[PDB]
Amino acid sequence: AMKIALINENSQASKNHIIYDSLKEATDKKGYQLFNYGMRGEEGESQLTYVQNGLMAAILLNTKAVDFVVTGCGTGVGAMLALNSFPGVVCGLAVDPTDAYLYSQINGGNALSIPYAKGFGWGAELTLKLMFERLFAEEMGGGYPRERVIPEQRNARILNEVKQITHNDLMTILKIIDQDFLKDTISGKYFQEYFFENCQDDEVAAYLKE
Amino acid sequence: AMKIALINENSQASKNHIIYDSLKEATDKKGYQLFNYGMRGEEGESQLTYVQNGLMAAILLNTKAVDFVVTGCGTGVGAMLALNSFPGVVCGLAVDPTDAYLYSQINGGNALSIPYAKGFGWGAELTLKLMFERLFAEEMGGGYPRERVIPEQRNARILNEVKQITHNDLMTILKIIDQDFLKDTISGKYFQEYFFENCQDDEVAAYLKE
Repeated sequence: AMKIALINENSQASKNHIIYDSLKEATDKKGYQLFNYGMRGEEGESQLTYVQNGLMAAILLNTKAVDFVVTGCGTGVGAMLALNSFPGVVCGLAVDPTDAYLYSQINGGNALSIPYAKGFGWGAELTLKLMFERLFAEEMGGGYPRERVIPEQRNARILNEVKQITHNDLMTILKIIDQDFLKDTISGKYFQEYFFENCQDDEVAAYLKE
Repeated sequence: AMKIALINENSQASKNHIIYDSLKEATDKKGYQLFNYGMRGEEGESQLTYVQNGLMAAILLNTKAVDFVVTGCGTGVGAMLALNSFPGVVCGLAVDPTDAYLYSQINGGNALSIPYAKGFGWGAELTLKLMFERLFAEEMGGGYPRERVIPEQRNARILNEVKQITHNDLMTILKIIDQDFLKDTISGKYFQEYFFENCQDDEVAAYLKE
C-alpha cells in the first residue's frame, strides 16, 4: 500500500487542512496511506522552512518511510529547489491537473511541489482535488504519449543514474549538515511518531534517534 | 555585462528560433549578452537530452562561462529536475510572466526552465517575450513583497549552503560521470566555440579540452 507524505512549510501551514483534505480524498480513493508530516497550521507547532522540507523529504524517501512526498510553498518553487538538491529525491512542480498527470507519466518521480498561494483563491480546493486525482490516476512512468514510453523512461532512468554521482549520500549529508538545522527539522511530534515506525533503514534511524 | 545561455534539448529544438528571438528581445533591452548553447533545430546537429541539459548548465554556470541559464523541454519539468541535481545550479520552473517575476525576486537562482510544448500554442511568442521581460525587469533576489526581502534572501542563502553539502563537486562529477555521456554533451560546435572563450575556471577547461 503506497505511503504518501504531505509536508507544508511556514508560509503555507494555515492551508494545510485544505491541502490535506483534498489530498486525502485522492489517496483514500486509491487505497493509499497518507501521513501529514509537516506543519499543520496549529499554534506553537514545530517550524519548517522550504529548505528543511527538502531535508525531511530526503530522510523520508531514502529510508522508504514513504514512497511519495507532496509538498509546496507560496509558489512551490522554493520547496522544489530544495527537494531536488538531495540524493534519491526527484520533485516536480505542477500548477494544473494536466501538469500533475503529465508529471506522473513522463517523469514518474517520488515528489511533487504545488503552489499554495500564487493562483490559490476561490475554488482552489476543487483544482487541488482534481490535480491529486490526475496525479494518482495511472501507474507512474507509463509515458505520454503511450508511444513515447521508451525514451521517456530511458531519460528518467539516466537522471537517476546521474543523481547517484552528483549527490552526496544521505549518511554523509546528515553527519556534515548543520546540527541545529537537522534537529529542528526532525523535532516535530508527528515526524517523531511516524518516521521511526516506518523507517526501513536501520542505519539512519539509529543516527537520528539521538 | 550579464551573460545568458539558452539551452534547448531534442524534443523542443524546432522551437529554438522562436525562443531565441523572444529571449534576445529581452536580453538586448537589458544590455545582456545572449549565447545560444544548445540545439537550434538544425538538421544533423549534435543532440542533447534534458539530462545532458543539466550537465551542460552545470559546466557553464560553475565555470562562470555564463551567469544565467534559460532552458526547458515539453513541460519544462525534466530539464528542471536535471539542472537542480548539480552543484551550483538553482533552476526554477515558470509558466506565466508573473511566475517569472516572482522567481527572480523570491528565489533569485541562476537558471529557469519553461514549458515549450504544453500550453505552447497560438500567440505563445507573446507570452514568452513577456515572461522574459518580467524575469529580467528587476535586480534578482529583491523580494516579493519588498517587506519579506530578509527571510526570502535568508532561505535562498541557506539553500546554497545546503547545496554545498548535498552535491558532489564538479571536478569529481566530470571524472566519475559516463565518458560518452560527457563527450556527447560538449561535442556541439557552439559549446566548443563559446565555452573555452568564456570559461573562468582553468582546471575545468583543461580537463574538458581533451
